[PDB]
Amino acid sequence: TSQVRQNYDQDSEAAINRQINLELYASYVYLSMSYYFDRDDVALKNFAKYFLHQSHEERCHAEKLMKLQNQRGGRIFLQDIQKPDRDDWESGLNAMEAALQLEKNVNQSLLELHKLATDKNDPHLSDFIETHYLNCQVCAIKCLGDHVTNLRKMGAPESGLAEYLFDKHTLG
Amino acid sequence: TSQVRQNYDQDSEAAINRQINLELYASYVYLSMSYYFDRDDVALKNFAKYFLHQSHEERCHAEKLMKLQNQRGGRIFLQDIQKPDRDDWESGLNAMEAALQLEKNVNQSLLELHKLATDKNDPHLSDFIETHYLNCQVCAIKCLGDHVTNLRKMGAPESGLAEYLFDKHTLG
Amino acid sequence: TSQVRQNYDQDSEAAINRQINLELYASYVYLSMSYYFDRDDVALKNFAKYFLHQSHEERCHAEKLMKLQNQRGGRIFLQDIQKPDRDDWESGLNAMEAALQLEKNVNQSLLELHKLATDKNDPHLSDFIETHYLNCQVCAIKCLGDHVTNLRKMGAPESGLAEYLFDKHTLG
Amino acid sequence: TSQVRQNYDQDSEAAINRQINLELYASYVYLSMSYYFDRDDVALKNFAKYFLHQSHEERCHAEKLMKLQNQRGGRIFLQDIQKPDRDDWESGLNAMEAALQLEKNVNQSLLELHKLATDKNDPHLSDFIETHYLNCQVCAIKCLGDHVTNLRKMGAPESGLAEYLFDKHTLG
Amino acid sequence: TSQVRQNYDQDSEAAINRQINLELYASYVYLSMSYYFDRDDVALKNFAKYFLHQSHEERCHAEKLMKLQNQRGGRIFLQDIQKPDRDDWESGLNAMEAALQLEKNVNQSLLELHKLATDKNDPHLSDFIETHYLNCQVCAIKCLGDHVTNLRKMGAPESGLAEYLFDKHTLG
Amino acid sequence: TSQVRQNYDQDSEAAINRQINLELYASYVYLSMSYYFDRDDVALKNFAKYFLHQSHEERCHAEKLMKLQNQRGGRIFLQDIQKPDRDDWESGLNAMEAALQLEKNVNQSLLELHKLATDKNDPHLSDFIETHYLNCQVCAIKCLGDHVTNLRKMGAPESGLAEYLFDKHTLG
Ligand SMILES: [Au+]
Ligand SMILES: [Au+]
Ligand SMILES: [Au+]
Ligand SMILES: [Au+]
Ligand SMILES: [Au+]
Ligand SMILES: [Au+]
Ligand SMILES: [Au+]
Ligand SMILES: [Au+]
Ligand SMILES: [Au+]
Ligand SMILES: [Au+]
Ligand SMILES: [Au+]
Ligand SMILES: [Au+]
Ligand SMILES: [Au+]
Ligand SMILES: [Au+]
Ligand SMILES: [Au+]
Ligand SMILES: [Au+]
Ligand SMILES: [Au+]
Ligand SMILES: [Au+]
Ligand SMILES: [Au+]
Ligand SMILES: [Ca+2]
Ligand SMILES: [Ca+2]
Ligand SMILES: [Ca+2]
Ligand SMILES: [Ca+2]
Ligand SMILES: [Ca+2]
Ligand SMILES: [Ca+2]
Ligand SMILES: [Ca+2]
Ligand SMILES: [Ca+2]
Repeated sequence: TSQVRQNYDQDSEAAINRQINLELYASYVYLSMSYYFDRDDVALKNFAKYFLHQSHEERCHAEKLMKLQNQRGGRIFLQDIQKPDRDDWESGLNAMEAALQLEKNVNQSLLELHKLATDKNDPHLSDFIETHYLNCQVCAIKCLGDHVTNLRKMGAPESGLAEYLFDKHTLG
Repeated sequence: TSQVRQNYDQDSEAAINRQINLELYASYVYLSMSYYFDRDDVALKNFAKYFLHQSHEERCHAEKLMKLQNQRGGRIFLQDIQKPDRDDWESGLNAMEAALQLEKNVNQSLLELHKLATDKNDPHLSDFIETHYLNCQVCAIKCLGDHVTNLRKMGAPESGLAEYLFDKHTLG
Repeated sequence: TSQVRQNYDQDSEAAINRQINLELYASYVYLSMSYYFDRDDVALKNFAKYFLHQSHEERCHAEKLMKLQNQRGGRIFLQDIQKPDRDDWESGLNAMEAALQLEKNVNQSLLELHKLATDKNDPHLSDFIETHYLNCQVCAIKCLGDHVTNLRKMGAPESGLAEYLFDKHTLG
Repeated sequence: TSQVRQNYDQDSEAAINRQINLELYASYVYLSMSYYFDRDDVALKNFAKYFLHQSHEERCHAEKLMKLQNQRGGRIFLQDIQKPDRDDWESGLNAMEAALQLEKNVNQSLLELHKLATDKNDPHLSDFIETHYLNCQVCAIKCLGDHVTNLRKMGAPESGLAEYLFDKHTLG
Repeated sequence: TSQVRQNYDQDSEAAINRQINLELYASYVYLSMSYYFDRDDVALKNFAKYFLHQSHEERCHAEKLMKLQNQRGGRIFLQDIQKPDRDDWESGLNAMEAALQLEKNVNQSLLELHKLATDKNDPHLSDFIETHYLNCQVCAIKCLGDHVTNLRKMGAPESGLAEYLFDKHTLG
Repeated sequence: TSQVRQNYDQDSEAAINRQINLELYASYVYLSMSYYFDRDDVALKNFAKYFLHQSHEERCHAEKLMKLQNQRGGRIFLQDIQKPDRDDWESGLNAMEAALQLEKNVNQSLLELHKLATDKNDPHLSDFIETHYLNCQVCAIKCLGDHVTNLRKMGAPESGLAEYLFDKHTLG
């Protein structure tokens, strides 16, 4: 037992480990999407660039969760990082739609983690999530929601013109 | 025989001369395309400007090959520079498609030159190509590939709107 | 078949995919080591910081290989990213020793990739490796070799004083 | 017929095309001379550099004539660009003498073009030549004339000392 | 066996040692030439200065080869450094001619080293030579070639005026 | 006989030649030591760096002696430069001890040269040594003496910790 451990529940420790892997997967997903848009047959450079940043974000979000485990005397147990669902993501709209769902899945998971923190009576972990995850997940979700909304009304994905202009004007 | 000659094969010398002319032709082709887009009935100023730079590039690439012949004690033999295939290049998409093919033809030629350099056991010429040609030909090819990909999905060439917006947003 | 493909062998494409995953694994390994040294019972902040940079490096090295696949008309196929061997890395010396071996394994793999590139007669891929991987792998290996050499002669790992001072004076 | 055409005679259009090719040839000639002086057995770096600029000049002079065709609704028809007369230009004096003659030949041609412009009653083309060609051709000719005059009186071409010092003091 | 050794052939190690000594000898040769031109009966200060830099260059080129041995786990074995052929180098032309030959001898040796690297299948050593030696040896050789060409045509070495002016205008 | 010779004794000339070679040998020795500390199994970067400067110093000290020969109308006769005694220098302490001895040997030689200068009644050569050699040799010797003194009292060479810390704190 860590000399620094205090009010940290075995279950929390395991959940944090669980989340650390979830965040890393969401990083792999975005990285994958990114390089999809880098293909000579796809060629949206700002979509590519956008998702590459989303990738850095989720990865950074995970390392912060690794620091948190260490801070509270827990122990990091890493798991295999599961390849994403698809290799070809079809279109800009179809990836933004996949991203939204992903973000809502990671968000769901974070909310679970919050209830657990509360049930175990753990304020430090509860505010840590509130402050550093839940708030920035609502943002991400509205961002993607908006993009999906613009791309649709623009005639996507049946209109490579829509995706092209979007790429330029909104993701530029 | 040049006082500076060393490990330079007669065949290489001839191939370099062969390539020096190929690179100059690709310069004439681009120059031609450029001024095609400068016509009052075509009027894409950034397509024009783009191809004019491609022209300067291929020309510079050739003079570098002339310096290489001199460096290694070879002897430059210039040949007539053959007018290009067409005078009217139809559209932005249709020129970008012609450019891609040209780039792949010059690339083919450079690869030939590399095998020959290797067969004659000539490391200085082999890395010279690797470093100063082959690498920058892969780039050019993906660039053009991307442009062809964007123009198509944009509704080109049946849509002068596609070409116009492309000219502005991507070639600007 | 990609409009940009030229001289790219099916086998190479598959090997690049193979290497892209190897480089990502070496990133996960380092990330893991890093946060090992961030534990309250380990507490070497510069060892932690060092390995975190090694992690960013290998990851960057992989994304560059993903750009290469796209550049040459290949197709990126991602695989699961395998959790590392250990969770507890014992000591500074013992991780530096594990790192050296890892680096030599990735190096081995890169050399394999070079022979294959050559056999398929692929100069662009051959110099790409020479220039962007093999050279920087020799460096990394001597770096780690040196660290292992200093830590040993310092009385590590039986002497937490050695590791501590090293952390400060050499990794600071 | 171009929407912009006005007072432009079929004959003029053809002559401009004729001149566009003449100017490009004079560019190839100079480029050739340049790299002659870059040979290890010749080695006059400023003669080389001088003629390379003359090359850029004539090329620029031609592209300006291509813009002129487009401006007035004409149509550019490119022809093969004829390799120069010689491969070995003998000496500094002997190239400067060949250059003078070339310049006088291109000048002759421009004067022809001026009479034709006048006969067809075409003031815009007449001043275009006066302003952008004829004036700068008189200059070039006196420049070369002077060089030939200095090199001779210096003991050239029988005196590699003359050519060497000239290269340094006048072309430096 | 070095903890860092990988794909490094015994023969290569020995050749590198062989080259390390060759490069150092070429340094001694130049140093010798330099101070020849510093003699009150010779008195060409820029020839002296020129060869002193050539000396620093070859020496630096050797220490880089010593770093390479260490990098790859080889072992440096130094040999006696053989005094040069002559003490009196006669003239500027006659030293530049001796230098050219030396450069071509060292170049020959480097090429040998490249074939060996290739035969042993050693890409890291092969590009190391390509990048850091072969390329910069072609340059040096054309430089010297040019100097020999200028000095001859200037009336050297029968004309101390030629050597004097050269010293000033070209080596200054 | 040199037009500049005055009061310069045949014996002095020969001794200067003798010293020019001694100084160059001491340069080779240090260079050798330097790269000993660059080995992956040794790995003291500041010891390496230190001795590399000592190498530049002794070399510079020799070229100054070559200028002196020329200044006084003597004639430089170079001899083979003898490889050093050892290839493996064991430790930091053991090299610093070898360096001290070397410095005292070169110092001995310089003192011999001073007596000879005096006996031949040669004030210019006597002060040249006093000013540019003897004074800076006393310094070097106390420097090395001190290093040997610190390394010993630090527990060297039985304590790689001593050498490591020394390398950092004193040679850094
Ligand atoms: Au980012
Ligand atoms: Au909750
Ligand atoms: Au956040
Ligand atoms: Au340009
Ligand atoms: Au090849
Ligand atoms: Au290039
Ligand atoms: Au980093
Ligand atoms: Au290979
Ligand atoms: Au790298
Ligand atoms: Au110019
Ligand atoms: Au006229
Ligand atoms: Au002009
Ligand atoms: Au220098
Ligand atoms: Au070779
Ligand atoms: Au170099
Ligand atoms: Au002069
Ligand atoms: Au130094
Ligand atoms: Au004395
Ligand atoms: Au001194
Ligand atoms: Ca799976
Ligand atoms: Ca034709
Ligand atoms: Ca597993
Ligand atoms: Ca290479
Ligand atoms: Ca012809
Ligand atoms: Ca000898
Ligand atoms: Ca010996
Ligand atoms: Ca005194």
